[PDB]
Order: sequence, then structure tokens, then C-alpha cells
Amino acid sequence: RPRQYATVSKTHKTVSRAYGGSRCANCVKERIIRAFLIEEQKIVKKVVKEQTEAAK
Amino acid sequence: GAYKYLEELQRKKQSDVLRFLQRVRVWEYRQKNVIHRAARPTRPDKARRLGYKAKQGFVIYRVRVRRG
Amino acid sequence: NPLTHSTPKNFGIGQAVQPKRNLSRYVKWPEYVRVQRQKKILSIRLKVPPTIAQFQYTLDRNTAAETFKLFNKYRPETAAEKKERLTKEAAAVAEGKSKQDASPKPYAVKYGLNHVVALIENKKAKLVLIANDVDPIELVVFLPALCKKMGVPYAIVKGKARLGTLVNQKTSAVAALTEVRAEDEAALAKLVSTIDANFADKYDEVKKHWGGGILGNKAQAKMDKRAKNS
Amino acid sequence: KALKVRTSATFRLPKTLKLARAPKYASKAVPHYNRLDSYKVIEQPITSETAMKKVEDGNILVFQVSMKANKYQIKKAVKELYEVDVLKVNTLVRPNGTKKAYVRLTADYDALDIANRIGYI
Amino acid sequence: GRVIRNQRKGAGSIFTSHTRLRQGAAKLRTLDYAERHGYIRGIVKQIVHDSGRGAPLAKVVFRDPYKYRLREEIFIANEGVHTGQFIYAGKKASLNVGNVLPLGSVPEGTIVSNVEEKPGDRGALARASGNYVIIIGHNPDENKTRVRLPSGAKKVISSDARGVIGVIAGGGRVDKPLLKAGRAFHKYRLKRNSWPKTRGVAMNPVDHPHGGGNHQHIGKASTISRGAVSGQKAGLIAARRTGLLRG
RNA sequence: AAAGGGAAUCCGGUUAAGAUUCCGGAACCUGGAUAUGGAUUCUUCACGGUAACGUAACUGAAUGUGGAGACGUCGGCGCGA
RNA sequence: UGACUGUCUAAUUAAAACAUAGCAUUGCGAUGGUCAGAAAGUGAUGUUGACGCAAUGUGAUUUCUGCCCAGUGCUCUGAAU
RNA sequence: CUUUACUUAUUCAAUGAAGCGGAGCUGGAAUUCAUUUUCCACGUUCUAGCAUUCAAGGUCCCAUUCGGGGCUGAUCCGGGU
Ligand SMILES: [Mg+2]
Ligand SMILES: [Mg+2]
Ligand SMILES: [Mg+2]
Ligand SMILES: [Mg+2]
Ligand SMILES: [Mg+2]
Ligand SMILES: [Mg+2]
Ligand SMILES: [Mg+2]
Ligand SMILES: [Mg+2]
Ligand SMILES: [Mg+2]
Ligand SMILES: [Mg+2]
Ligand SMILES: [Mg+2]
Ligand SMILES: [Mg+2]
Ligand SMILES: [Mg+2]
Ligand SMILES: [Mg+2]
Ligand SMILES: [Mg+2]
Ligand SMILES: [Mg+2]
Ligand SMILES: [Mg+2]
Ligand SMILES: [Mg+2]
Ligand SMILES: [Mg+2]
Repeated sequence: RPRQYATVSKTHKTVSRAYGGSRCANCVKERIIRAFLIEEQKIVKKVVKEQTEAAK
Repeated sequence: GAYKYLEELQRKKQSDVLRFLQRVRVWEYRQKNVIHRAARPTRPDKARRLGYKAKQGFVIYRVRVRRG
Repeated sequence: NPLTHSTPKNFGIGQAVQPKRNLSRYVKWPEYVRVQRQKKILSIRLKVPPTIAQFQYTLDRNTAAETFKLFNKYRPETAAEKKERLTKEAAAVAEGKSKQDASPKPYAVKYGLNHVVALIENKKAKLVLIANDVDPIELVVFLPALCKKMGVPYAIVKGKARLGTLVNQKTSAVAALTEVRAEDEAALAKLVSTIDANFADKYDEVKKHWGGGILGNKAQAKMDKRAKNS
Repeated sequence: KALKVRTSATFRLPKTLKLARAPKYASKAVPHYNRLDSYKVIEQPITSETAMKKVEDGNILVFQVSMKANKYQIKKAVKELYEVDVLKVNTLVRPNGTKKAYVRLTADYDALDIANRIGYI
Repeated sequence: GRVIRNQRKGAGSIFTSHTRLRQGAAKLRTLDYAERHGYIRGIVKQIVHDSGRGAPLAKVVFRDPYKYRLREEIFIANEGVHTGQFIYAGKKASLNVGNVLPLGSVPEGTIVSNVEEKPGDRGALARASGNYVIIIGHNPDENKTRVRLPSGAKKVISSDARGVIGVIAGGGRVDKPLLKAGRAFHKYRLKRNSWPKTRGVAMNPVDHPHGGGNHQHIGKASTISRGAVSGQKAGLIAARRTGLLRG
């Protein structure tokens, strides 16, 4: 019950991974994969846009 | 005295000089509250002849009432 | 420095939450601030008559400074000076046995609306200063015409507070010199000559010119755009 | 003309100084005495057969107390008047509008001897 | 002699809406610098069911441009939007279903919904389920846009008023018969107390203009003037014609 | 809101009449103070497991996000008292 | 005879009456329709937007709804000394 | 006894009154026609990730105190949300 979380220790309310007691290890995995891949596609988009604006 | 001139000037309410001031002042009185404190009379001569002396304890309130 | 890099934030649309900018143009001001701003806006949007707007032509900065330099020589008595000269007169009355020969003739500026108006009517005022910023304007708006009528020279001058400071008030709304000492007659004549050129000799032409009618910044921009494009 | 750089489009009321009261005369200038001291709190003992069976058996002094007294005030009053140390206070408003306190003393004190010293039984 | 039932609905005692279960006022995003100059991307996180409404609502989360937080808006979901869809709202938005872009920056024949009447009132026209507004015109010299409303009415809106591309979801809802007063009961139980409707001819003459008589008839003409007063307007108010729509 | 949400108390005994309230034993919660043991620390803010995750602990302000609170009705099936 | 389930005259009428779904007509694109308020910088519909709201008639399904716009009502970019 | 122009009265609406109005770098289908007669564009579209600490950087001053304050980053003007 929600006020019983004030009584227990920190171990019981989280998992030792990032987004511990908030997200569920496949959502975190998807967030990591998406954060890696979109921030690489941003670099790819940056150099393609710089190429196309530097051609003309 | 200036209050004789204020008396005769306030009677000319449809002149240009007072017609402008009536418009410019009716806007501001409308923008203020319905009952608000006036810091000094806008007609000091009329205040004097109706009773007001410019000393402590004499107070002016401006107030608008719905016509009709 | 290999430890510091160049991030720059992309403060465009849809990226990088906007920085703190000067939003003083967009402040929801208090209602009295809005009233006192839109009042001076509304007083110049409307076509002002020529009885108002014979004001807002004010004695300019150099000749106003000369006028106040002359008028500060004739500041009236303070309370301390009044107490000092009253003790001096009480000495000459009680032991000195001098009647009204104790204190000399005072030379001071004249102030107060009824007093100054009556001096103009009796043609004793040598120079009248009229505050441009009184409220209500009806208290002094007859005074350029009265001064032109009785031939005394007037000057619509900037600051009822400035006129009050020379008479030891907070606000004086008029001031007047009715007599000066001998060393200031040339200064007063020069001042009257450079004040009459702006006020009494321009009165009959200012009496026909309506003030105001001034459009705003945006409305004037979109009006000279249409004037340029047509 | 320097203008205040306002990064907020909200005007708030400025933090003007609030002075403390420095009155020219006191509000009453004769303060009231203790409205609920120990003798106002402990009104009288309760000496029913049930309230006396609680004295020699349960180590409990039964008192009629003030209706304005809480358990802290009843404990302070019992400690101050009768020079005992109190384990517990259990109060109830009786159906005749009085208040009855069951004051359990600690085991150091015998409530029958404290009652004998007070004067009842 | 008695105040009648249509007159009693304006006091709003028992005739108020039943708005406990409703998700919020389904409105467009407020017209800001982002929506007025470029676009802003939000994300559909839920397609929820609004109570008392025949169309679903898309809970679309945007980023607040000025403060680091998330601003959740409640759109009416156009038919085709899904969860996880990026909704691009603004002048420089692209012509996709779900995007919120002004009527000036769309082509002729574009089909919009939740479209405004004035720029910035956050959705007024074509909000019920299945409804849409067709964009039949543009007038750039006066910044107007001619549109065709769901009633067939041609309306001239500003070209800066916004609209969401697509038809409102939940279409074809009225095509199914309710079949029973239970289904009508549970329909109106979450809208308002406008059901069941006693006919006025079944009433007494004190209750209604149509009431009374030894036979259930109307008596006077059912077509009532537009200039008639409150209490007389119980019939066909200001009717231009009557009878079946045949020629 | 003494029927909704909600921090935490149970058994046994007891009275002419009170008890989840008294007594005896065994708890728990909230608020506060605060010491000792442990833990962490010369890689200053722990370690193991590929991982789901584990542990007696194992810094975390503004601000943001998320969860719990927090939810219909019927039907059969499974488990428990 | 009412399609049905349902509702009502508490305390003489439970019905063939009311409601119903279905059908139809009307008004209204918000500076709006219908309806409140003595007024209001006031309200209900409306946390609404024509698959909606509001006013009526008929009263499931099947099969049909004929003629009459003279009267009365409603309505009309319409007639201009 | 006709029409359309102004905005400040009056009316409507919104917002935590945030980017309004005017003018300013490139670019061109201005054939620069020696002149921006001249218009448009104002950092964000594979993806249910993230975006916050007067901002990193560039530069100047402090009297430097292991830190602080300007300018710029983020054009100027008008305070008409
Ligand atoms: Mg104004
Ligand atoms: Mg009790
Ligand atoms: Mg109690
Ligand atoms: Mg309501
Ligand atoms: Mg009916
Ligand atoms: Mg009847
Ligand atoms: Mg409860
Ligand atoms: Mg028990
Ligand atoms: Mg009992
Ligand atoms: Mg116990
Ligand atoms: Mg240790
Ligand atoms: Mg360890
Ligand atoms: Mg029946
Ligand atoms: Mg009966
Ligand atoms: Mg019966
Ligand atoms: Mg019937
Ligand atoms: Mg039938
Ligand atoms: Mg027929
Ligand atoms: Mg704003």
C-alpha cells in the first residue's frame, strides 16, 4: 500500500538498473536503443544536410 | 482668484476645451473602480462652494452609478 | 583546453527550451500602471483643442535653467528664517523702539494660484511661470489667455515640483516675480525678451492650432506604408 | 535610461517592510492568571465503589478533572499536587457533563497509600 | 398557467451535463509562437474514450517551449491516428492526417476537422464523430478561406484559423439502431436529462400548448413565430416549410 | 462523506453494568532527538549475476517524469480461508 | 387493443393511457438556436459544435402514407410614394 | 436623407499577458541595369529515447577568493500583451 513504501528500505522499491522502479528492463532497453540510434541518425542527417547545402 | 474663472469655465460644458476633458476623464473614471478614492477634487471650486476645505479630514470619493 | 567543449544550444522552434529573455514589453502591469500609461496615450490620440496643447510647448532646457537661476535668488522665507526675523522684530519692538523699521522690504517670488491670478489681474506680475503638468488642467488653462490679456509675460515651464521646490512647497503650479532687486532687472528683461518670443508672441497662432492626433507606433508604420504604396 | 530586465511577464506585489506592533498602550496591561493550574485541573477525587476498587487493585487514582484539561495538564497536575509519577492518563466525559480521569501511577507508588495520604479511604 | 418543460431547462438544476467521467475539454493547443511561425511535435500517448461523446480523444503530449516540462493536450482523435504517432502542429506542419495546420496553408479540397471559427478559439467546427469540413476556397487578399461545414453551410473563416487533417473518428455510429430504451437510457445517462420525452399532446393544458382536449390533437398550428415568446415556442419554431422533403 | 480515499493492535483475562479502550503478554505506526555496531571510503559516494534481477546498508538539491491511491457488471474455471 | 421490457393516478381508476426503439419534421455554424436572471464584467445546454444541441409529432417489424396551400398559422435575395 | 478609411471610446476573445510592429546577413528565374522600383525563407518530419541548473563556448574586466560581474552566444529600435 502506498504509505508502506515509506517504511521499507531502498532495495525493495527499486532495481539496480537505470530506471529502476520506474521502467521494466525492456522499456529501458528500447529507450537505450532508440537513444543510440536516433542520435546517430542525427549525425547522419547533419552531414547529409551539410553536403546538400555545400553542393550548391 | 482663480475660482471665479473655474466657475465660468465649468459652465461651458459643450466647448472644445471641456468636451475634450470630459472624454479623457470619463474614460479614466470608467477604468477605475465604481467607488474609488479621489486624491483631490477635479472641480476644486465646486468642492469649496459645496463645503470642502483642503485640510485633513476632508475626503473626496469618486463614484459611478448606472443611468436609467 | 581539452576539457571544455562547444555545445551551442539550438534555440529554434521545437528544440532547446527557451532562455530567459527580457519580457518587460509583455508584463501584465498593475491596473494603475496601465491607466496612467493609456491615459497619456489617449490624451495624444484624440485631437486636443488649442487651449490644451498651448501647453506641451514648454520653456526649453537652457532658458528654463536661466529662469530658475533667476527665480532662486528670490526664494521666500523658510520657517527658520521667519523665526529669526520675528525675533529680530520682537527685539526692535520691545527694546529697540522701532516700528516696522526692523526688517527690510522682502523680495520674494509670488505663488499660489489665487494670489498669482490676482497679481496678473492687477498688473503687478512681472513674470509668471505656469506649470505644464497640473491636474486638473482647468486651474491654469485660462492663465496664458489672462496673461496675454493683461500683458504680463508668461512661461509654461516644466515641473510643478520644480516650481514647488523654489517656494519650499511640494507643488506650486504657478510662480511669479512682481519685483526684483536692481542687479536683476537686466536679467529679468533678457528673460522676458527670450520668453515672450516663445509664449506671448506665439499665442495668437497657437490659439488656432489643434494638438494631438498622433497615431501609435504600429498605426503610424502601417499608415506610412499605405502612403508609400499609394 | 536603464530599464529593469524582467524575465517574467507577471508583476507581483513588492516585498515592502512590515513593522512590528509598538503600541502606545497595552491591550489589557494586567495579564490574566493561570486559567487552568493544578487546582483547577484536579477538582476532586472520585470515591465510588468502582473507583475505590480501582485504587487498591489497579494502581489507578480516579479523579474528577476540569473539562478544559487534556491528559498533559492532568498528568502535570497529578505530579505537582500529589508528588507521584504518572504512567498513564485515561479520561472520559461522564454522562453528567463532568470529566473523569483514570490516572495510573508507576509501580514505584502505591495508589492506596497515595489515596490514604490525600484523605479518602 | 404553469412553466413548461422547455422553459425549465434554462435554470439548469437537473438539466446540467453529467461531466464526472469526461476526460477534459477537448481543445486544440493554444496558439503560440511555435504554432504561429513553425511547427511543434507532440506525441499521441492514449486514444481514450470520452464519456458522453461519440468520438475518441487523443491525449497528445507536447513539450512546453519556455519551461522544461510536458504539456498534455486533449485532441479529438481523427480517424487513422494511432498511439506513438507524432502530431505536428503549426503553420509549417506537413499535410498528414492528424497534423494541426491553418486553413491558409492547406490546398483546395483539403478535409479538416476540429476546425476553428476564429484564430485561437481552439477548435469549434466538425467535432462530432465522422464529421469533417471541406476547404473549398482561399482569398489571400483578405486572408480568408471558404469552407463547407457538416450541415452544408458555406462559411468564410480566417486563413489563420487551424484545423486537424482527417475525419473525426467514430464514424458511422448513428447507423446502428439502439433497439431499446435501455440503450437510449445509458446513452443519455452520461450526457444530460433530456430523455424520456413526454409528448405535449399527452399533457394537460396547463403543462403545454398542445395539451388537453377529449382527443389528442394539437389544436392550433404547430409552426410558431420566431418572434414568439418563451412558453409559446413548443412546436416547429420558425419553420420555413413542413412535410416530407420531396418535390 | 462517522458507507468513498485513509499511518499503525492483537490474543487471553476481566465488570452488576466498560472494553480491538482496562489488566497481562506480544506488537506496530507517526513525529522527534540521537548514540553504538555494521556498511562505504587511499578506484571517495557498495558489490555480485550474461541476463531477468539480488542484497542488511550502499550521498543526491532545484526541476521534471512515472507509479500507487484509482475503481463497471456478468459468466465459468483455478487457488486459499 | 397496445409491438415488446418498462412507467403512472402513495389513500377507489395499472389501462387500450405514458414511455420506448424506429420514423419524420423544424430551428441553429457561436456576434448562434432553445431556455434562465431584477440586473450584472450573470447563467443552463456547454468539459458542447450538425453522426451536435434544442422544439415537436408519430410510436417495433411488414406494406403504404393519396388529393387540397382557398382559410388560419409559419416562412421568403422578393412590390415600391 | 450614398460609400469606405482611422483608432482611442465601446464591444468580443485569449494568455503564466513570450516573441507583436518596423528595420537589418546570404540566395535567386532583380537577366543586378550601378539601386534591393523588386518578393520569399527567419536551426526542429524514417523511429512511443532525451532535452531543466543566470548555458557551453568566444572575449573583456576584477584585484582573484579554490571565484565573481559584463558583452556575445540569442541583431537593433518602439515598451501598443
Ligand atoms: Mg486608451
Ligand atoms: Mg466517552
Ligand atoms: Mg476518549
Ligand atoms: Mg456542469
Ligand atoms: Mg415522445
Ligand atoms: Mg392526460
Ligand atoms: Mg471510509
Ligand atoms: Mg479481546
Ligand atoms: Mg457490553
Ligand atoms: Mg495493554
Ligand atoms: Mg565500522
Ligand atoms: Mg556490500
Ligand atoms: Mg403495453
Ligand atoms: Mg390508487
Ligand atoms: Mg389498484
Ligand atoms: Mg403510447
Ligand atoms: Mg403500428
Ligand atoms: Mg397525408
Ligand atoms: Mg501572451
